[PDB]
Amino acid sequence: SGVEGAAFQSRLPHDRMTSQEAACFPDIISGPQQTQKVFLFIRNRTLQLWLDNPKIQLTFEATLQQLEAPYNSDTVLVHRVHSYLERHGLINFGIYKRIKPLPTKKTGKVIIIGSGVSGLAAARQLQSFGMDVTLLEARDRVGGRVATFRKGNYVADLGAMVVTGLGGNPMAVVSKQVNMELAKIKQKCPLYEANGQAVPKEKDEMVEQEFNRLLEATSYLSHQLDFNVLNNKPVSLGQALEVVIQLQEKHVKDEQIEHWKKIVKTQEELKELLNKMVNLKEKIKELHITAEFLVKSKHRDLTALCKEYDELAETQGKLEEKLQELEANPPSDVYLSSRDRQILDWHFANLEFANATPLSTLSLKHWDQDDDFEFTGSHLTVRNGYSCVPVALAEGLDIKLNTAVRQVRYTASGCEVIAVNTRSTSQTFIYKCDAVLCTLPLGVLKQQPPAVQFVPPLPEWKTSAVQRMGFGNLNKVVLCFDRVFWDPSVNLFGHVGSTTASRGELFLFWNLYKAPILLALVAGEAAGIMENISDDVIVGRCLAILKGIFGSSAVPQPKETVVSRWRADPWARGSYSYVAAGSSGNDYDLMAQPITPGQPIPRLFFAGEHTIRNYPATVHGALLSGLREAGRIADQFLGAM
Ligand SMILES: Cc1cc2c(cc1C)N(C[C@H](O)[C@H](O)[C@H](O)COP(=O)(O)OP(=O)(O)OC[C@H]1O[C@@H](n3cnc4c(N)ncnc43)[C@H](O)[C@@H]1O)c1[nH]c(=O)[nH]c(=O)c1N2C=O
Ligand SMILES: [Mg+2]
Ligand SMILES: [Mg+2]
Repeated sequence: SGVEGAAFQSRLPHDRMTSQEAACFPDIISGPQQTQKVFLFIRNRTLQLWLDNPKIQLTFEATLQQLEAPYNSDTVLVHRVHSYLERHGLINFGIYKRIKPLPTKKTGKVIIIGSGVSGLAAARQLQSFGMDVTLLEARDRVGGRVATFRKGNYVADLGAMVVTGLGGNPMAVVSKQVNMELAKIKQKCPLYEANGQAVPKEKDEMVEQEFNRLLEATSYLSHQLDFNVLNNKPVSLGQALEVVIQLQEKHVKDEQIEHWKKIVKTQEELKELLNKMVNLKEKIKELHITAEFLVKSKHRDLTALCKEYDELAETQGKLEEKLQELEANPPSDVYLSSRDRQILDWHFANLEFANATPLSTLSLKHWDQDDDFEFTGSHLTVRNGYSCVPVALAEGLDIKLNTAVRQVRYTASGCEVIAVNTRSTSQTFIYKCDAVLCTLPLGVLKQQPPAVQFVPPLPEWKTSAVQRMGFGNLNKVVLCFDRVFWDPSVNLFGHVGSTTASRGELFLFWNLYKAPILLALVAGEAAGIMENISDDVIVGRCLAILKGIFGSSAVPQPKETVVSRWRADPWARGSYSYVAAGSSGNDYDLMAQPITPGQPIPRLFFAGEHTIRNYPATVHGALLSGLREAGRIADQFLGAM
C-alpha cells in the first residue's frame, strides 16, 4: 500500500500510534478506537502526499484539498496532524520550494554551533518556523564530516560516502530534493593475500563463515548467557572474540588428542596380538598307540591350533584396517592456519572500519544496539560527491565561516556565544541569543585542554556521558589515476595484512563505477597510527600493495593524492561515535538532553550524530537529530501549537 509505505518511509508503524503521538494527542488515544484509525489514515496520507513530491512545501490547505471525502471534513484534526508532522520535521524538511513565504519579523534568536548536516538541518527548520538563526562554523566550508575532494575531473569523499539503504531513510527525500544520483554498491569483494595472491572462492567462504559463527557466538554469550562483566569491568567485543577463539582451539586440541589415543590403543592391540601370534607359531613349530592313531592325533591337534591361529589372523586384519582408517581420517591439526587467521583478520578489520574503532574498545552488549533500526534496500554511493547535500542545505542560511566558537555562556535570561576568527585570532565576536544549539562533534566535546568553555560548566551527568562514549577514527587515501588498471566489474577488493595488529592497514580498496580513482581505507589500530605518516610514504605503501596484485608495471604513478587525518583534525578529533565498553544507548539520550540554567527555561541544546541512539554515527542520524532539536526549540519558544 501507498499510505502504509509512507508510514514505513517515515520510520513509523502504519497501524498504531507512537508514544510521542500519544503525548500530543491524548484525546485521540483515550478516545474511541474508530477515531484512532482516522488519525492514522490522516497521518499516513499526509506523509504520502509529502513523500510523493518533497520538492514543494505541503501546506495544510493542500493536504485538506487532496484528502478524500469523509476525511476532507476532519478540518481541525487534519490541521493538528499537519502541525505535528511539520513541527517534528516528518514533512516539509530538507530543501523544497516554499508556497507561503516567511514573515519578515522573526521571533527568537538561535545560535547554531557547527554547520555540519545536523546544524544545517536544524537551521532550515528553525528558519522555516520563522526564528532568527545564525550558524557559526570553524572551517572555511560547510558540511563538517561530509567532506568531498573536488579537483578537475576527480571527485572523492573523505568523510561520509555511503547511503545505507533507502527504506525508511530521510536521505532518500533529501537526495530526491537535490537531484543527487545514487548507485548501488556491488557486493563482490575478492581478497588478495599480502603477496598479491587471490584468495580462492572456497577459502574465502570458509573463513567468512567462521567469522559469522564467531560473531554469533559472542552474541549468544552476551544476550543469552549474560557474560557482560569480567573482573568488575564491562567486557569488550574483542575480548569475547578471543575467548570464543580460544574455546575453538581447545576443541580442536581435544579431538586431536582423542584421535591419537584411538590410534595408540589400536597400535597397542596389534603389538599384543602379534606377540601371541608369534608364540602360537612357536607352539605349532614344537609340535613336530598305533602309528595310524598317532597320525590322526597329530592332525586334529595341529588343526585345532591352526583354527586358533586363523581366528587371530582375522582379528589382525580387522585391527590393521581400523588403524589405516584412523590414520586416513584425522581431524583438523589447527583451528586456523597462520594464513587462515590473517584472512579472518581481514573480516575483523572490516568490522573495525564499520565501527571506526578497535574491537577491544566496543561494548560486547551494546556495540550493535541500533541494528533494529537499519534501513531496507541496497547500500548506495553518491554520483558526484556527498557535499551536494550540505551545500544545498546551506542555501539561504546565515552562516559565519572561519568562526571558531570558544565560550558558551547561558543564563536564565539568555545566552552569549564567544567566537574567534581563524584567519585573524585577534578579532573576537560576541553573539547574543535566546538559545544555543550545540552540534560540536563528540571528539571536540572530549578534548582535554577543552576547545570550548561552558559557563556554568556542563553538569556531571552530561560530562560523564561525554567521557564514557567512544569516539572512533577511520581514514582514506585517495589515489587519482589516468586510467583504470583494475577490474571495473568490482567496486571493492581486499588486501589481507601481515599481522593482527596491522590488519586495518589499507585493508580495502574502493572504486566508483568507471572513474579512475581508488580509495584505500585505513581502519582500527592502524587508523590513528598511520596519521603520523606523510602522504608520499602512505601512497607508496598503497602502490606496493597494488603492484603486488596487478603487476609492478600495470600500476602508474597517481596524478593526484589526498589523505584524511580525522583524529588530528581539530574540528572533528576523530570520525564518529561508537558504543564503548562501559557505555550504552542511554548515553546517547543523555547527550541529547538540553541544559536549563537554574522554573528556568532550557537554554543549551544538543544535536549531532552522537545524540541519536537509534541512528548514531551516520548522516541520516545527524540530519534527524537536527530536525528533533529544531522541533524541541520551536516548541519551547513559539509554543507547541
Ligand atoms: C571518514 C568518515 C566516514 C564516515 C562518516 C564519517 C567520517 C569522518 N560517517 C559519519 C557521518 O559523516 C557523521 O555522522 C555526520 O556527518 C556528522 O554530522 P554532525 O553530527 O553534524 O557533525 P559534523 O562534524 O558534520 O558537524 C560539526 C561541525 O562543527 C564544526 N565545529 C567544530 N568545532 C567548532 C567550533 N569550535 N566552532 C564552530 N564550529 C565548530 C565542525 O567543523 C563541523 O562542521 C558516515 N556517515 C554515513 O551515513 N555514511 C558513511 O559512509 C559514513 N562514513 C563511514 O562509514
Ligand atoms: Mg564456531
Ligand atoms: Mg604489527
